[PDB]
Amino acid sequence: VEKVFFVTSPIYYVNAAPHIGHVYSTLITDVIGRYHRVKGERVFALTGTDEHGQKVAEAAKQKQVSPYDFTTAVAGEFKKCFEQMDYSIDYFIRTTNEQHKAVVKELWTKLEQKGDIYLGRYEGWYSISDESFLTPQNITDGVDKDGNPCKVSLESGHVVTWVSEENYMFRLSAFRERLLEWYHANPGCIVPEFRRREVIRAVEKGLPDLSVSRARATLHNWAIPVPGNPDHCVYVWLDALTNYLTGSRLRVDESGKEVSLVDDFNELERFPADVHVIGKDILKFHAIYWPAFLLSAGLPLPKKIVAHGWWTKDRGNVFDPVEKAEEFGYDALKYFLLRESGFSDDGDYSDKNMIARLNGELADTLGNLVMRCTSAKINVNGEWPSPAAYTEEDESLIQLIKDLPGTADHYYLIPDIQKAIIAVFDVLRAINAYVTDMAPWKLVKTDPERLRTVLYITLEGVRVTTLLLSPILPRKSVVIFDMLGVPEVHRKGIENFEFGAVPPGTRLGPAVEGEVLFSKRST
Ligand code: MET
Repeated sequence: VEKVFFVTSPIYYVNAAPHIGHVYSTLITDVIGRYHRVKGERVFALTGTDEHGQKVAEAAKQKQVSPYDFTTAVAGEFKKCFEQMDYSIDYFIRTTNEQHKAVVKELWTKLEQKGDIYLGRYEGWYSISDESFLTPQNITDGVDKDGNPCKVSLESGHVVTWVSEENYMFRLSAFRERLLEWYHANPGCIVPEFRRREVIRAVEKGLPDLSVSRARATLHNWAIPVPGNPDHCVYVWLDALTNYLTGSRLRVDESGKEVSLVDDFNELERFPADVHVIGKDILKFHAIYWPAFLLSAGLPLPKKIVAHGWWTKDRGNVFDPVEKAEEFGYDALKYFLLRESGFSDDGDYSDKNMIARLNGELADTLGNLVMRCTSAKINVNGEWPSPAAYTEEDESLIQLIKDLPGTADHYYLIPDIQKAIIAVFDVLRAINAYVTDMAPWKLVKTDPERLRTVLYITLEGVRVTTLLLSPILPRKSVVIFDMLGVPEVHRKGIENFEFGAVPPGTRLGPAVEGEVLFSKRST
């Protein structure tokens, strides 16, 4: 089934200015999207802001300004930030968008018509900061912004409060068995595996029905009214998850503004998401609530949910993304964030370690290799030479390069971006050691014919690795390709994953008096 490859980030609460967590989540979305574009697939990548709810309304209240003005302002900051981060996102959705609201109401009506919504009560704990319902097992003792004793969430340590309200309830309990059938029949649907196991365990234990409306006073009337009942507002999370369906149905102009909402998602061939990128803190909403709603409404389920080790949202200790990018570089910062962390919080995020990787991997491994195989001193004719016969050592390197695209492909599709970067750099380390071994600088004098072969393999190794790194180093890959003089046509497509796609005789790009890809940093 050829559809548009649909990849999403979460939509972020606009209670506060954007920070590194949002940038990280959206980066992963952007990288996956970029990889599928380089394979020559159709891609629609989605991000945005989650604008309704008690959390957000109370934050605007505390800034003494109207929700409308506050949300618009903060949304603007998210956009400026993401533009400044040089992503390639196809659309930025806001839950205040009038077309999104219509989609929420269509979905709600579908659920109601299906018989899965009834009027009941929620009497239990709620976390406003998480907009999450909690059972007594999931709270404990703590302190508020005062220092008075209170109950806090085990999930997140945020203050909880007791809620007793007549609410519309979704019959989530009825979806236990179907969700279980789904997890088992599609064992790649939640990544990484240990989070998939968490979800199954939780659903095995049983599911209560879920409150999908709240009394309007509680939400400071900042939410979507329930269809046919204006005394209730729709649960911010049902509203928010629906952004994925909304975005799948929006025709967007070349300026990035929405211009039209189609009736049927199949018209745009995006829905369901191929990959929802999320943080570990919002797994239940995406892997339990969302599929249950979709099953109720009769919509198709997502293919993969990937939950990274950071928190979607959190917190004298700062790490500004634009500030580190101006200091160290945008591509380098991105590389670091994707290289340092797997599916875990931990990871040395110090300046010390950022410099170690910049200098070690980007400068000494990658950049060193690019300069050497393009240098006037070694590549005396500034072209791709024609290879002479290959030794066994030559072929061992060629084999590594030939296998690399298959290996990196699989990693990108898990998706495990860290493992893909590590694969590419294993191959770059090999290319270096080959070059050390062959000493092509010595060959210019001694064996020009042997140099052709060595030089050709090196150039092609650098081209292939660079192509596979182009989703991670989008600007630098262009600079590298320009230096190698790679024609535009050979800068994407699975055709160009093959060894030898650029023919001998291709001319290198011009140089510049002083010119470094990644310049090293002091300590
Ligand atoms: C449908 S994704 C919603 C994510 C939520 N606004 C958060 O910041 O965690």
